[PDB]
Amino acid sequence: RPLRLPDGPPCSQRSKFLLMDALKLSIEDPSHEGEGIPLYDAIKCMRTFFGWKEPNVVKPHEKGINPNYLLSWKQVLAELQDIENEEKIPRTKNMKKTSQLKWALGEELRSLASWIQNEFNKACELTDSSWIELDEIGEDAAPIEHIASMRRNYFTAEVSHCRATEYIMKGVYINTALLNASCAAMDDFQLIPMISKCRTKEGRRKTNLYGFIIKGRSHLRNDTDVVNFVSMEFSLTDPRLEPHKWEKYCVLEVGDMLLRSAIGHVSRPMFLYVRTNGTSKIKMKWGMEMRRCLLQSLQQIESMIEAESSVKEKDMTKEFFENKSPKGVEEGSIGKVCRTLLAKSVFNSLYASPQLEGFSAESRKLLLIVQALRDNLGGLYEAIEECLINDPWVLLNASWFNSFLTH
Ligand SMILES: Clc1ccc(-c2cn[nH]c2)s1
Repeated sequence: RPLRLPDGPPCSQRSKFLLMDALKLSIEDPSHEGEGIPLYDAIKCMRTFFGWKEPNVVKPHEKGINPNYLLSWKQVLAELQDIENEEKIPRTKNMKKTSQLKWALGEELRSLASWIQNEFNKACELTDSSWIELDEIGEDAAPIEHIASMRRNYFTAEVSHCRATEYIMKGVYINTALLNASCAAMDDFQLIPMISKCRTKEGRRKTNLYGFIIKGRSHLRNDTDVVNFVSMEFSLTDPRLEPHKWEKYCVLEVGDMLLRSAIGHVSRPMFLYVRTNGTSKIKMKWGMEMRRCLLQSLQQIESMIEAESSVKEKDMTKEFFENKSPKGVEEGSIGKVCRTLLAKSVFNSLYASPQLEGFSAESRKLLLIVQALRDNLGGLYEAIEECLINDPWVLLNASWFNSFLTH
């Protein structure tokens, strides 16, 4: 019996920041006065783009006050325009407590949609930039063994350029900046750039601006206290193609960007995805630990190599990673196995939820029972299917589980 997935309107994006739809304004090998101060980097990234235009709503938020989102973006541009006149650019920028920001900061079954599988496919892909250093992975006090080192070097070469690794580092930066601001500027509506850093194929260091968040008041006495925030994120994705994906956003058109393409230079609109959101201390601490996704999925790989080494009474690291008993790789390559394991780990983090917890545990129990039944030939379903409500990541993993059943 396959799991019964819920009927209803398509599910919508619920991640803390854009994934496949993000857009970056970037600067190469930066060397301005104050390189490495987020606000300074953001302004320089902002100053590389000249296609800004009078913004307007193109996909209104059905349940929100759309003029306040518009006003909120215009305030960001205006207050950055002010900073450009203050001869000493401040280290941080606290927004005026305008009515639009006071509103935005707080003073149902859903069916599976195709976009979540597309997000996952996108997370498995390679990018043309590296997002981590060679020795990023691991925490060991002592120097590591030769074998462990070999395994780490092989794995890193496969995932350093991976999109899921960008999501890790993007998530790590934004959660660190937000948690630090929640502490250092409790009463301020601080402007917090969304930044990442990477190294191009040619070795050039590069700094990336995805957009901005503004945080609300944050007197976070405990781990579950919530700080509100507004996110404002660049994108080339036209929201009118998949509006169900964007139920929680107000989307603006804010510029036009000139692009290289397969058909030569082309001009495409630049959008700004705006929503209100919230997070807590404990979620921000987990966001800061997303590099553990790299360690956890390496350990799944090492688990596999250690099994092959136990059978062949010999270390199989080179044989495993160079693909040289197994006669192929189901995902196509060892590299794609690494990136797929990583993407599952990262999405478990980006889409963490009680629904995911229940589905994970309960579907595992049903798995083993189905395996043992195969190899040798209700109730648990209620536990599994009770978790299938509206979360895109859970619904996709259920769709995946159902394929595992037909085969
Ligand atoms: Cl930094 C900034 C770069 C561009 C800005 C702008 C755009 N429209 N009005 C002001 S502020």
